[PDB]
Amino acid sequence: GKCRGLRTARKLRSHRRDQKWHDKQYKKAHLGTALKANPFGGASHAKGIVLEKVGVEAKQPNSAIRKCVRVQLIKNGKKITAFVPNDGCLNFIEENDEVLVAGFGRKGHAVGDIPGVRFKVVKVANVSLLALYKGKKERPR
Amino acid sequence: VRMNVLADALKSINNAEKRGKRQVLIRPCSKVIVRFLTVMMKHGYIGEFEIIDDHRAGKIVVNLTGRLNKCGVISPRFDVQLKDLEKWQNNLLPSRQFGFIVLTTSAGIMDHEEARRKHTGGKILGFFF
Amino acid sequence: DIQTERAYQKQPTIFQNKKRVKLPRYYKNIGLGFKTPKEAIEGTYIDKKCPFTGNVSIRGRILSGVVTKMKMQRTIVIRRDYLHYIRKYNRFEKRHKNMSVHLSPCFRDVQIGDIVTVGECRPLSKTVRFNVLKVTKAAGTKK
Amino acid sequence: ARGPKKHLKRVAAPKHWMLDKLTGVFAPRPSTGPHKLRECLPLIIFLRNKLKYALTGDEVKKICMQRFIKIDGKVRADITYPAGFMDVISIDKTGENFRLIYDTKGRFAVHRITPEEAKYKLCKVRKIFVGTKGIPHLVTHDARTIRYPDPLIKVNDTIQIDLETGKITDFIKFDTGNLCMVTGGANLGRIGVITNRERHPGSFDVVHVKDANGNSFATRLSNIFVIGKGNKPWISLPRGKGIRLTIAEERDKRLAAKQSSG
Amino acid sequence: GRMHAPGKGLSQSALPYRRSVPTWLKLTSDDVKEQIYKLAKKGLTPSQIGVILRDSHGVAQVRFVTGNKILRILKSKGLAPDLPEDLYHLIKKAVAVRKHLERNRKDKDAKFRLILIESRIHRLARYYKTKRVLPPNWKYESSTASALV
RNA sequence: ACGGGUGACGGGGAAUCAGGGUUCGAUUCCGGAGAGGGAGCCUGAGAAACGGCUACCACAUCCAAGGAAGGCAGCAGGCGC
RNA sequence: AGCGUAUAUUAAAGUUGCUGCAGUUAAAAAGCUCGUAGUUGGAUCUUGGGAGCGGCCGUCCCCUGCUCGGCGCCGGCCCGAAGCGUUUACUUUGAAAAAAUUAGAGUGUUCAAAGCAGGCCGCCUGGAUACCGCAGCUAGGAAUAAUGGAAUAGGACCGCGG
RNA sequence: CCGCCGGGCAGCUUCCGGGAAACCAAAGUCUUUGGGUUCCGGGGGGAGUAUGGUUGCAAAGCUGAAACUUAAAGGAAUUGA
RNA sequence: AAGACGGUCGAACUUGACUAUCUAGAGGAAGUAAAAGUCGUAACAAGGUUUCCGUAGGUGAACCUGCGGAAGGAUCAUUA
Repeated sequence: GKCRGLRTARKLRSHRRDQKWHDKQYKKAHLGTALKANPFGGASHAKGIVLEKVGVEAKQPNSAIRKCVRVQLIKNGKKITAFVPNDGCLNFIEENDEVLVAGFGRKGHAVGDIPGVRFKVVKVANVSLLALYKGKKERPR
Repeated sequence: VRMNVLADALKSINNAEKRGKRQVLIRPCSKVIVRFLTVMMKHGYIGEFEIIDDHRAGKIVVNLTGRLNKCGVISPRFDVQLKDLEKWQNNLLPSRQFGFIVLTTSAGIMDHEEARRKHTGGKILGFFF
Repeated sequence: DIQTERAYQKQPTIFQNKKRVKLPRYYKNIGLGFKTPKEAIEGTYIDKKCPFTGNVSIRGRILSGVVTKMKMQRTIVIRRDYLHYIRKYNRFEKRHKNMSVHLSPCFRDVQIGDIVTVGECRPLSKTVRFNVLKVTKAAGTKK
Repeated sequence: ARGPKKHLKRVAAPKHWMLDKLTGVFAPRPSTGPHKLRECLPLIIFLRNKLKYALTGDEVKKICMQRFIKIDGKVRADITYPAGFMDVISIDKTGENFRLIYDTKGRFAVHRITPEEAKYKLCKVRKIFVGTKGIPHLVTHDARTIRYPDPLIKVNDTIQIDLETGKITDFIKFDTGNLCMVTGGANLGRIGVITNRERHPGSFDVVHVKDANGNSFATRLSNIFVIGKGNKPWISLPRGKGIRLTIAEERDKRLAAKQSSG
Repeated sequence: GRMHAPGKGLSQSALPYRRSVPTWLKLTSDDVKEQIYKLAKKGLTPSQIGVILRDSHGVAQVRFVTGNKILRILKSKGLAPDLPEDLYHLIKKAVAVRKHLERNRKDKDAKFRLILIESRIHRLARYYKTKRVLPPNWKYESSTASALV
């Protein structure tokens, strides 16, 4: 506090009210644009149709290919690169399959060495990727 | 300009104590200062003091002992209710054992101990510990 | 002097055609220790909405502001000042609420800056619900 | 709301009924009558919950439709009839008479009275009035209109009425140094002697009351009932005699009687 | 510090403790009052009356010799000039700067210093308005400020 | 102030908490508003009521093709999302 | 008998700072003065007295006047009541404040979450209490901070012409 | 020439004290946190850009975002090359 | 009783006007991320013309030059 008068309440309050906009997280929440620009539109997961598979080349010192898949959301029609996590999980995901898509973890920020991939696949046509990987469920033929 | 007189009186005592002086000169004396310093003296943080009397605002020469750590003002003078003495003296004072909050009540100017004793609120002026 | 409007202005309670061979006046003390002032009893004005010489009963609140504007017909704007207390910062903020209040021609000379006491009555107009009951001339104002 | 409301939820029911939560959604909304909805005791509540004569609302219906229960010397075949303060509930076949006056705490006690005491009641006059021929009129706290009263009775007095004739016998003037039971607010059921009345033109006048043990408390004039002249109540009181001792004293008395039982 | 300057000058009077009039002074309350009347009627400000007394006649302070302040003597007698003798001097200076500035047009410094003096006139004029030394209608306006001498 | 925005029905309350606080409160209690969108009314103490009526706008059922009948944000349940 | 993940949000965050942050060089002081709202403004007006009791010490009570009754006393003294007494914030008290939730007293739902029940050989018992900002109401206190009174004397009081 | 007082531009010196330090009698009297008040900062970019407004003849000035990208950018001081 | 004149409340329709949002977009123009391309070498050592600032002109390109600043300089200093 700088001004300390016993009736400087609207001053201290109005000052703080204005200066909270300079906070990066506050503004990102309280302005519309972040939510308006977010492909999920402020949701936990989202279902989307697989339209092709894509090999994303990893970042620097790391040298590998990432088993990403290009997905179109049902509710928006926005197009999304979703990372299929575990070792050779891309073989259970064929095209025109609807997938359930989560965020990666960092709340709309690219995770690890995978350049510009926010999302990851968790289900493939009402079957968990963990289930199809560990051999608990088979794909519905 | 000089807007708080008790603020400068207590800061000048504090610097004199830290520096290790035996006595200090307070320039513009007032009832509130003399009533603050009598509360200090009554517990025995300062010795005697002599208010030098020109035809203006007086001056005070206070006999410092070396048993005062800090004497500070609280501006603005907030309206301390009786149920708020605890949460004031919790964060202002060093311990629950020593230190005092002098606050101006209807009765007069006195510490949190006597304000609790007489069952009275008032306004915080400062603290000494 | 009076009877400027097209309809005949009279205190409708007093009857002024008693055969014989001064006009009388109806008034009232409006309670709560307010002295029915001299102009109420010894004036010749007509007012529906005067608390003394009219049909309004004072009941509910008794508030007080300072006279701000006197530019409308038998009505004035008072300005009521108070300190609203914000809780987070243990400090106040200076607020105001100015209300249109009915001034009787009873109180002959009030100056903008005078202190007024107002009594709640029934709704008199769109925004008027209070009546001027006593005026206290602002600090000095002798000359 | 497009008209008057008929259902009263169990959580909205006045607290002095002491209705449990897990019984139902509703409580008996008292039918309109002499006393207010908030401040009555419905006949189903008094008969089933307090006395425990009935178990269900259907059992109370089966009692009250045999013309057994008589409220203020008249048969009341309405199970949610509002029985309020000072009201005299006489059951003839059992041979028992109750006067609904407050416990020392803010609730109705179940105070049994004698056959000879259950023949009258005290009514607080609410407004005096002149009719259509200079015939003076009273209105009491229990909605009774009494015409041709005693010409001294005024707006805050108490009258003793007879529950056959409905006529005024004797009255207690509202004075300083008269017993008053407090029938509203925090001090609900406190009996004490009127010490002072403090006039506020336009506001509610506050009245200072002195308990037997030197406990002084104020109440608004509306929530006071003059129940006796001097220290002599013209009715019988519950056990406690309206003192409302502190929680530390109630504990001491409880575990005193407990340890004495052993 | 000074109102319209960066200076922090400490130079003013220092009155002694003893308010008692000394023994050598033979001038009584009425003698100095006759002297003050004569000086004011000659045409002289309360300031210049005060210095004339202490320099020549040896009157330490008039508030101790008399019981009054020079202006309260003069305004009781009805010799007090209407608009005060500091408001007067600020207007007189402001007219003197503007008369210079009307000729020497590129004097950007005189323009700045005129703004400072006028800010001081307004600020003292409103003090006198609240304290009822001036009418509420009193105006400082450079159009007809020279009408005030 | 006026205007604009709200993923705004309000409150009792809820989550988190050293002391301050920040965020939530569609949701069983109180108050309000609405019965697909607006508007108009009959009857009655109380309704601008929709498990009342009369129009128009959107949708929509049954037609011997002239006509008849609609209103789930009641309890279940169906599609869509 | 549960644990992992995604997202909104709280603490961590003294990284929104009223309590409580920083502004030479890490992000940051308008180029410079003027200036109305806003915010904040020096000192100064009651100190000092009567008497009680425990071990020079400690606390208890005593500080403005002008019409109807009895503790009575002899038109009086006393006590009381209905009125009066620069405003305002502040502080303490009282009233008025729906339940439910929360805090919280009682009680072995077998314990516990809950529940408002129960207990003793017909009787005996509970169903408490606190908390509820701010605004409004009411009664004490008068330190602190605003505000008013006589200065063209149209001043207070006291009496006489009226 | 020798000293004293008050305002000003600076200097030297010290374990006043502070600071991440370089250093500063102020950048001190700060967890022992409150003398008064104005402006203003919130990881680096995108960008003082786009857009709207306003001022100017023009150049341009004042006010001023977002999507998106990123794990550092940076400050003082140390030891090497 | 049907029916009619007028008033009234007034949905809704007709033609224009503005404006809140969705959206195709020839084409233009930037910023960004991209394991080794090209042309240089503007900057960091006085970086080979000390560097940076405001403004104006110029140029494949980093940039260059004019006028006035700043040391965050490569001088805390240069003697009668």
